[PDB]
Amino acid sequence: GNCWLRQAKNGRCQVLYKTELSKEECCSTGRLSTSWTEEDVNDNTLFKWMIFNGGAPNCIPCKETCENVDCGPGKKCRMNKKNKPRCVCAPDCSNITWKGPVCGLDGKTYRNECALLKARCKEQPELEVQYQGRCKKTCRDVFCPGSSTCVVDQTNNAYCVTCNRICPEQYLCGNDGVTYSSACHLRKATCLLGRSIGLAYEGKCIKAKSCEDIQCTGGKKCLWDFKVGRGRCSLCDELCPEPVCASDNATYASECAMKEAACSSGVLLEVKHSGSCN
Amino acid sequence: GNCWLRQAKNGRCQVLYKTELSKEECCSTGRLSTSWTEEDVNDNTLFKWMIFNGGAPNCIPCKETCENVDCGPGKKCRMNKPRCVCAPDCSNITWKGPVCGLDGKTYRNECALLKARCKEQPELEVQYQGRCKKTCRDVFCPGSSTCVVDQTNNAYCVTCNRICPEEQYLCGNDGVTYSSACHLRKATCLLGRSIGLAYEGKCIKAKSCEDIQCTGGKKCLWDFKVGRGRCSLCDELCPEPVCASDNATYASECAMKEAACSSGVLLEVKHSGSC
Amino acid sequence: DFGLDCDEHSTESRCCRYPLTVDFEAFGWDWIIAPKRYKANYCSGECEFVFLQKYPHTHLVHQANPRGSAGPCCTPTKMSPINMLYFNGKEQIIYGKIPAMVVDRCGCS
Amino acid sequence: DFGLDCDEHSTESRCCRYPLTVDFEAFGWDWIIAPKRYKANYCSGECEFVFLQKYPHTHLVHQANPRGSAGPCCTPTKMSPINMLYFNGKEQIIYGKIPAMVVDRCGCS
Repeated sequence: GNCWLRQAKNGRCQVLYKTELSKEECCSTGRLSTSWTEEDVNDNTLFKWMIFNGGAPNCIPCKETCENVDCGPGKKCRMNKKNKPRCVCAPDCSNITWKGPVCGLDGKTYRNECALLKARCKEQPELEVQYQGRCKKTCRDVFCPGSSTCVVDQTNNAYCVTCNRICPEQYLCGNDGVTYSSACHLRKATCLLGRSIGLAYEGKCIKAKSCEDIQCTGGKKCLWDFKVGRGRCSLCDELCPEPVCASDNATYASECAMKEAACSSGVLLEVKHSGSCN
Repeated sequence: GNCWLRQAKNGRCQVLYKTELSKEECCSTGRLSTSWTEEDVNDNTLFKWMIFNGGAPNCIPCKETCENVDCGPGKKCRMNKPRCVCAPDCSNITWKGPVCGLDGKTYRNECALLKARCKEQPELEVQYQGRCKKTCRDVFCPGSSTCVVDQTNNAYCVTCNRICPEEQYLCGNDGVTYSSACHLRKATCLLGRSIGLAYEGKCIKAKSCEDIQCTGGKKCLWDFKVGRGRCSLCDELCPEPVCASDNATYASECAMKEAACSSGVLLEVKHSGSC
Repeated sequence: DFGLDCDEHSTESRCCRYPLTVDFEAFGWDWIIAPKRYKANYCSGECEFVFLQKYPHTHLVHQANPRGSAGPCCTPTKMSPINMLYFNGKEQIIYGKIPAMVVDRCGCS
Repeated sequence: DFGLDCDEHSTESRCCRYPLTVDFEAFGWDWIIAPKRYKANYCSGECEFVFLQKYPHTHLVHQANPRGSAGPCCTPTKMSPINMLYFNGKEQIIYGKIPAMVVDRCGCS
């Protein structure tokens, strides 16, 4: 007969694995879903059923119950609503001393570590606790485990991360007016600060008095920040598809339209708050 | 610089086609969307922009107006940026009214069907003139085609193969013995609707299911309305409610089929929705 | 605008979509009523560097070069169904959409 | 249950998913903050007959055997994103979900 990787929900066999096998051969592993059909048919008949009739008929599952199913590590076999064996997540939560919520790497709060381990197994294989307690806004009173350190992303969410403390021994000017000898160095200092500094422009910082002093490159245009007295080279290449009040105290139809006006005028603009300035 | 298959909606370049070439080279075909970036950069930087920054910046479209664009057969360039729009030649069509497409959908006219073919459905063609119909009544198929209906009573015009190569006997649900699958299909096609396979072998004048020996993991289902049996697979599982011919309500159509399979009694849907 | 289309007269080396008609009679798929033939198309051409790659995973595997990994291959990245009228296993006339019969787009995976 | 998973211990000729960890530091992706490493996996093995094929198109093209048509290849049939924290092109710290970083399933196309 033929050996198939699964019985579909319609009850027929799908995903051909091997031909010319007895049931004993097809079903000789612990793989949950493997199924078998008795009939050996010519190719065209096979295609007929697989493509136009929902799978091969008289599909016989190798595993009728939880007997002999090998779900692998952290999983157990349980019979489902339709009375079929299934591999379900059963993480060992036995040696967990922390009882409260945890903040996953994904930035989401899980009820407890056991729930995070379940989500890891169920959906998100890269899921781990980044710090205990609920996830937080800002780094205030966030104490990162070990020697990891707190930073925030673009939405003020706090993360515990390991900074690349050691750069290999391409100048850049940061928006802080500091010259960095490389990306790595700027990134290192950003990590330690706990928030974005931002790249002002390639090369060494100059004591510009206006945009005329700054020679942008890479198809960038100089935007002048009148609040700090420093310039910045920005791409200005994005296209636009919730009004905002900008730092010029003007209303724009969108953060994207604000950026277009900044770019047009050579004046750096930041969102002050949502909605009309008035 | 780098040559890209398209400019995304965010304005950045995407889908890397070629590296280290000039604008004129990249832009040298009639391809509408092809785009170019000037800066040659190391690999990682390139991946950084493509994956994490919405594509390569300062994307420069090769074609900014319709001049030099090759839209291909059936299409023409038009500003919206320049865009290739479907413009099939309709100036030569005699029929004026609605037509029924092979997809079973009615189109307002043949010209609309032509545009749909160009736009969305390359296999789309007219199967008969006027609106698509239910039942084959008053469906006049063109050429050597004949009308048949599908499982929902929609009419199609098809070409019924009428040539069968004369051990593989079949019994149709009509109580007729056919010499092969090909013959049953031909008769079905000529009838205009499904007859259906009752069982392998020649028809027997069965009085109950005991008179029929099903082959290949099938179970006999007796049709009490006509006094004939059939052999069905009965292997399907159930993962809108119906009123069956036993005048009972079932949670689903295959809940109904499951009950039929268990009892050995053929069941059909009388109508959708509780009895 | 996500892929390349080519004909027999292209000198395109890269992963490209080419035309191909499938004839069911020639194949002996005699349960099919309509259509008799359709445009399936197919993918052919080279995949080097990160050309025509939609997924970042592809090049990452390449860099790592683990045992058994073959270079990226030119393959469908978008398929389409076709409407078909056919006899099913019970010899009933069935109309249905059969998925993934037509390649719309080719890419390096 | 739509695909096969293998490891170093397997003796599987068919198209199968194997483990692979990608380490960004070692790849030169220095703009990534977290995670430093992740399980990307990869696809490897043979595609004969129609084993592990989900699309009818594949074998239709193989039988039509047209010019330039290579055999089907073992390739991802399902991909998953990973959440990342990284520096963008402005050196801002960005959290984002990055599509198609992980192979969930391999099949023959």
